Amino acid sequence: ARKGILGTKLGMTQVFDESNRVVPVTVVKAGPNVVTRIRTPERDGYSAVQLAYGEISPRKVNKPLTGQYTAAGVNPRRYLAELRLDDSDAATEYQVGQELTAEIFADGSYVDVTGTSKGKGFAGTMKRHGFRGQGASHGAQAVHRRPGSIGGCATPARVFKGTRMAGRMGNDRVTVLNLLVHKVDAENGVLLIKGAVPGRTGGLVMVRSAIKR
Amino acid sequence: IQQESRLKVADNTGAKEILCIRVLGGSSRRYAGIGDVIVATVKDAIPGGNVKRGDVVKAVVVRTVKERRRPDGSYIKFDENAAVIIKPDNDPRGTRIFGPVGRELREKRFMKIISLAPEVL
Amino acid sequence: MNRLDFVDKPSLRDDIPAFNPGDTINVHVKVIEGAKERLQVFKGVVIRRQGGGIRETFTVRKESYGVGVERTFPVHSPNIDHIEVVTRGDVRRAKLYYLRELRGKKAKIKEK
Amino acid sequence: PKPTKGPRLGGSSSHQKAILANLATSLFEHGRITTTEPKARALRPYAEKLITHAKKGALHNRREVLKKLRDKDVVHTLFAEIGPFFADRDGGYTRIIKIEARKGDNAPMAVIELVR
Amino acid sequence: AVPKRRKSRSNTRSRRSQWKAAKTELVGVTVAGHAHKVPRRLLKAARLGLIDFD
RNA sequence: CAGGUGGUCAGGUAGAGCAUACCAAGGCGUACGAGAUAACUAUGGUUAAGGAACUCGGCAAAAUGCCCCCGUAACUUCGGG
RNA sequence: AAAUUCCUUGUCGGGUAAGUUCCGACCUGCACGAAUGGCGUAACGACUUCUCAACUGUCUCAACCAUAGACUCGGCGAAA
RNA sequence: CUCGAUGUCGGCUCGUCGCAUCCUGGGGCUGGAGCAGGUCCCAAGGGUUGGGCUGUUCGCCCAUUAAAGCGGCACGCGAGCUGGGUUUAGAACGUCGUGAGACAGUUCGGUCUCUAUCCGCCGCGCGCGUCAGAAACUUGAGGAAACCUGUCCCUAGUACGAGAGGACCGGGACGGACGAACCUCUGGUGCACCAGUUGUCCCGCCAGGGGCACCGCUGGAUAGCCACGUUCGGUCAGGAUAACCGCUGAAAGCAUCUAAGCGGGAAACCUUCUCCAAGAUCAGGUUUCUCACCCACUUGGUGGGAUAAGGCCCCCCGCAGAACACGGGUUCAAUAGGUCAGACCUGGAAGCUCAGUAAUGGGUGUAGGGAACUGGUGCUAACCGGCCGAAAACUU
Ligand SMILES: [Mg+2]
Ligand SMILES: [Mg+2]
Ligand SMILES: [Mg+2]
Ligand SMILES: [Mg+2]
Ligand SMILES: [Mg+2]
Ligand SMILES: [Mg+2]
Ligand SMILES: [Mg+2]
Ligand SMILES: [Mg+2]
Ligand SMILES: [Mg+2]
Ligand SMILES: [Mg+2]
Ligand SMILES: [Mg+2]
Ligand SMILES: [Mg+2]
Ligand SMILES: [Mg+2]
Ligand SMILES: [Mg+2]
Ligand SMILES: [Mg+2]
Ligand SMILES: [Mg+2]
Ligand SMILES: [Mg+2]
Ligand SMILES: [Mg+2]
Ligand SMILES: [Mg+2]
Ligand SMILES: [Mg+2]
Ligand SMILES: [Mg+2]
Ligand SMILES: [Mg+2]
Ligand SMILES: [Mg+2]
Ligand SMILES: [Mg+2]
Ligand SMILES: [Mg+2]
Ligand SMILES: [Mg+2]
Ligand SMILES: [Mg+2]
Ligand SMILES: [Mg+2]
Ligand SMILES: [Mg+2]
Ligand SMILES: [Mg+2]
Ligand SMILES: [Mg+2]
Ligand SMILES: [Mg+2]
Ligand SMILES: [Mg+2]
Ligand SMILES: [Mg+2]
Ligand SMILES: [Mg+2]
Ligand SMILES: [Mg+2]
Ligand SMILES: [Mg+2]
Ligand SMILES: [Mg+2]
Ligand SMILES: [Mg+2]
Ligand SMILES: [Mg+2]
Ligand SMILES: [Mg+2]
Ligand SMILES: [Mg+2]
Ligand SMILES: [Mg+2]
Ligand SMILES: [Mg+2]
Ligand SMILES: [Mg+2]
Ligand SMILES: [Mg+2]
Ligand SMILES: [Mg+2]
Ligand SMILES: [Mg+2]
Ligand SMILES: [Mg+2]
Ligand SMILES: [Mg+2]
Ligand SMILES: [Mg+2]
Ligand SMILES: [Mg+2]
Ligand SMILES: [Mg+2]
Ligand SMILES: [Mg+2]
Ligand SMILES: [Mg+2]
Ligand SMILES: [Mg+2]
Ligand SMILES: [Mg+2]
Ligand SMILES: [Mg+2]
Ligand SMILES: [Mg+2]
Ligand SMILES: [Mg+2]
Ligand SMILES: [Mg+2]
Ligand SMILES: [Mg+2]
Ligand SMILES: [Mg+2]
Repeated sequence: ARKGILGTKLGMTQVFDESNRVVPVTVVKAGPNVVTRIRTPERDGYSAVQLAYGEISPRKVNKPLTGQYTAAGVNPRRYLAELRLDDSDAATEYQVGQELTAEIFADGSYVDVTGTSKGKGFAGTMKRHGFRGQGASHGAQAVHRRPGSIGGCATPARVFKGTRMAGRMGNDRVTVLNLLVHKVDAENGVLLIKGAVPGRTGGLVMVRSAIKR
Repeated sequence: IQQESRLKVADNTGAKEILCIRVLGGSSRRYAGIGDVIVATVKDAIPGGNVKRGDVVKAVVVRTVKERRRPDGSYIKFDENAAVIIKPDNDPRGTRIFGPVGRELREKRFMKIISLAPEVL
Repeated sequence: MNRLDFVDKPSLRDDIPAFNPGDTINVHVKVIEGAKERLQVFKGVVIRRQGGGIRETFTVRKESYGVGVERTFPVHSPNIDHIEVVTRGDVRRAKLYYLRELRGKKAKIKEK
Repeated sequence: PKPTKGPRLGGSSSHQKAILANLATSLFEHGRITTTEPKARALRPYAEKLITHAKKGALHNRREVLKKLRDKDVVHTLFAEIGPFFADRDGGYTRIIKIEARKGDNAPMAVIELVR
Repeated sequence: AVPKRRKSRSNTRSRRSQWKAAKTELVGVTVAGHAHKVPRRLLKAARLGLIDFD
């Protein structure tokens, strides 16, 4: 039931629908994928399928990975990821070496898009966690963006684990739910997905048929 | 438009300037746009008129300086913020409107104001 | 050229006349009032073009009843039925934002 | 060219303008300059664009170069020799070579020079 | 804030031992018939004679 | 050692001016440097719509600001304001 | 009802959408009062206090930029 | 306990916990017709507004709301901020004292220090381990985050009710607050962009430009970053239950939800959704690659040396970034720069010429200038290279 594809975020644009309403879309080049591997419950303990996406010079792949691809009889690709299926294999619907193109999805369906969000570096509490800070005037001394108190007093004489402080922000795995597929352009292998998609332009993206729908 | 914003009254009830007390529409609602109901107080009134300085009224915003996006991707924007004082049944207390108003009142069901307005953009 | 030109090209429009900021323009906008679908006209002065092909917008300004109004449309919007050029302006800028605080004679654009 | 990301050279950017112009003048006058590696890396595209103007070599190009440079001798030599010398080369007019750092602050050094 | 207590020898030495110079790697160069070693980033300068081997 | 120290001289263009800006004569670049788009602190800058809702308090900032010409209230000790 | 009034945010009026502060009064002056001066007063105040116009990052509610630190490398090298 | 010092009210910032529950959720009784309510039981998942006055906590008032909960944590929180009050030295009023002075009486004024050693917390690395050395993809023990709610319409003016009024249960639409991602739009910013302009100095002068004056000022402004912007989310369904409601049914020929046994039952709990995670020392799994030598010796699960697969350092960079790390590239190369062409920003360059006494205007000409985005181009630099890195057995 669960359908998946791997692609690249190509940036956003806008289109007008039939109601003459503007629709902001993200162009995802859901390029062709190869299966390259099937996980069976009998052999691995769960049911899933690998997917190979992206072109790469064969000289850029080391001998072990090249051997893994040769075992599947497929030319090496840049990326490799597993699509997890329900705990029932059904022992069907996928063959090693089979091609997956963009029209596994249809117009008007909903998808889940997971990617790697943009990095923000070391971030303060005001950006990272939406703290308020103290005022800009009325005597405040060098605390305009500082966090304030971080605990109680002699009880407990510690800071609780999971207290929100400054640190590295971004580069996370992020899934956006219930995105409407506005158009499936099978000619260019392009999905026009209404909304925003995590990550930078040119980053690896996994598109899955939505489960909440 | 938020609390403490001052508005120009766009009808002939006798008030010239109201001050926004509350933006109706839920707990801690922040801003009001075109078609939003407002609890206001009269700050300037025409001498010898219906309303008086210090009266608490209800009004609907019909013009706003900040541009509004429309579902087709267009935007509308006026030069001033304006409001129309209304009765509890969403009908104006005055007898005529001055200046243009936005289409959002049509969807917010202010048909009487829509019909009395000189122009609806 | 851009990366998404192939996505954008089957959505651009034609029949759109060439106009610059400072020109007086008639815009015929489709309007839905119940189930009627008439056609309204906005006559004004183009004060801004913000390029980008399909995502390009333009802004027209007019004074309606002692109040100034500005509409920003997407060029290539299908709700625009057509656009008519009434006058060509003669301006030295691209954004004409100084008209936002001029009324009467002082808010007048030359005619060349 | 592409603006500097991060703090500018020599403090402010009004100083960076002058630093780049002086480095360009010295480079065109001598053919070869020794300086810190960041300064040479920042100088490379800046000097290549002036060489391109000299290759075009019209009065407008000369005025545009005189906008940045103030040494008329160097402007003359750039428009008479360096331009015509590079007339048959499509970019890459300069070359950067890394050198041993200097005592005092251990600043990394490099030399920048025209290709011939 | 001031140190509440003096650090033990072990604790001082653990932190002190991590202050150390990184060693650069050297490659062979034959200039003017003689063989030397320079850091790899200075190969061009060595071959062009811009390196002073003292 | 960013503090203190009496007197004399004192150019140009703009300016009412010994203010201020840019310069002359004449001095000087003053004694750790080189890099690098972290948070945060400091010192400056800009900010849609609103406009004191901030706060003990309009604190701080913003604002006004010049020459010429009109015109100018209560009150007054007749000068003022 | 005060630089004096505890009770007390007295009470009445004004100002505000809403005023323990403010202004005008009442007199029930805990505990005013005539050179330790009483009551007024134009002008004046980096005084205290209340209100308005204008203006604004004070705020709704923050965002971005540059420089000096912070950070990295080389040198010197403290302190409680 | 603390006097060789444990900073005192209120506000701010950041919280965390309890439940004696304010709302939302579930129930019994009712002096519950319906709508509304009263009271008690269960329930802590989330939510719980903005202002006027006062130093205030408290309180009153104004406008809303589903609601505007009560408490603990040194009356949480000053090596996090403030300093209005209280509680130093000045001064005044009232009262008390002969006086010096006093006053839980009032009133104006009145320095808020510290470079983080340890634990703690937020991030990021280096080392070793995981019985050969490596590369890719993974399972999930166990955790973290999240959890809010309104109005309108249909059912239906139906049930109920003399009338007034007016539903339960189900089904839709549109919102508010909050959060995450993103830059297409709108808006902000913009210190190597474009234009205009004041003062002065300079480029010999004219013309054309440049330095400095907050980026001198003013008008715009692609990229990046952003919210005031755009999209999405808090769901459906199971499981075990709370109060409560039962079925069958004795002890105790009746009855009884209970003693045997079986059901229904909530935002609480557990799966389900999102994220972390094998240092999970029980150190997991599926695969693929190397799969090989030499010397010395006390012949050792011994020390060295040299390799393979594979890395690392160096080099060219990044929308990755404090260092580090991460990702890409290294001539079999479009990685950065240059260069050519676009997109976009600005707005009509210089020179020449024509018109005008001149300031200026028209033509040449959608001109010229230009950063970030896209594509071509082998011109410059990615080099003529170093450092690490593979196995006693044995038992069944
Ligand atoms: Mg703030
Ligand atoms: Mg202070
Ligand atoms: Mg300080
Ligand atoms: Mg400060
Ligand atoms: Mg403890
Ligand atoms: Mg344009
Ligand atoms: Mg920048
Ligand atoms: Mg520095
Ligand atoms: Mg300057
Ligand atoms: Mg001195
Ligand atoms: Mg002078
Ligand atoms: Mg001076
Ligand atoms: Mg000077
Ligand atoms: Mg740094
Ligand atoms: Mg503003
Ligand atoms: Mg503004
Ligand atoms: Mg005010
Ligand atoms: Mg206030
Ligand atoms: Mg407040
Ligand atoms: Mg001030
Ligand atoms: Mg100022
Ligand atoms: Mg009295
Ligand atoms: Mg008294
Ligand atoms: Mg009183
Ligand atoms: Mg007030
Ligand atoms: Mg006040
Ligand atoms: Mg009084
Ligand atoms: Mg007395
Ligand atoms: Mg006496
Ligand atoms: Mg008196
Ligand atoms: Mg005085
Ligand atoms: Mg004074
Ligand atoms: Mg050092
Ligand atoms: Mg004590
Ligand atoms: Mg002690
Ligand atoms: Mg309870
Ligand atoms: Mg009940
Ligand atoms: Mg009843
Ligand atoms: Mg709760
Ligand atoms: Mg739960
Ligand atoms: Mg609490
Ligand atoms: Mg306390
Ligand atoms: Mg303190
Ligand atoms: Mg305190
Ligand atoms: Mg403390
Ligand atoms: Mg402490
Ligand atoms: Mg005080
Ligand atoms: Mg005293
Ligand atoms: Mg006495
Ligand atoms: Mg005081
Ligand atoms: Mg688990
Ligand atoms: Mg975010
Ligand atoms: Mg963009
Ligand atoms: Mg914009
Ligand atoms: Mg420039
Ligand atoms: Mg000048
Ligand atoms: Mg001149
Ligand atoms: Mg100068
Ligand atoms: Mg932008
Ligand atoms: Mg029974
Ligand atoms: Mg553990
Ligand atoms: Mg690498
Ligand atoms: Mg020209």
